[PDB]
Amino acid sequence: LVFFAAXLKA
Amino acid sequence: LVFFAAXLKA
Amino acid sequence: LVFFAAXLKA
Amino acid sequence: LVFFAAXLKA
Repeated sequence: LVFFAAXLKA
Repeated sequence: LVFFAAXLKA
Repeated sequence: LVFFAAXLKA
Repeated sequence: LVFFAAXLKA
């Protein structure tokens, strides 16, 4: 999973 | 939250 | 996968 | 990122 909310887990 | 995992929750 | 960073794919 | 998939990366 790519996540951003201001920064991978995919 | 902006996410991508294959597409806003922020 | 349950995810949160501000919101399931598990 | 707070996550749970059974346990922070944020």
